[PDB]
Amino acid sequence: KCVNFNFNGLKGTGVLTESNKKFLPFQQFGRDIADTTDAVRDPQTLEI
Amino acid sequence: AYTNSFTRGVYYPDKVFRSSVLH
Repeated sequence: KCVNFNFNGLKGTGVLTESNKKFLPFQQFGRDIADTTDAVRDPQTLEI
Repeated sequence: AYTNSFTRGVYYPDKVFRSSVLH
């Protein structure tokens, strides 16, 4: 559901969904083309 | 005592996933 998210200061608004992209263990963000934040991991429970 | 590194040495520079997009 559309919801404000504040991931350790990473502030944004959007619909968060169960991710299906494979972040390698050294990756904590996700960028699409034109640098749009497409996926994020939780700094607390480590969920993509 | 010298030899060339053909293309070795590159690495993932910044830990922000990108799929199928030339960075």
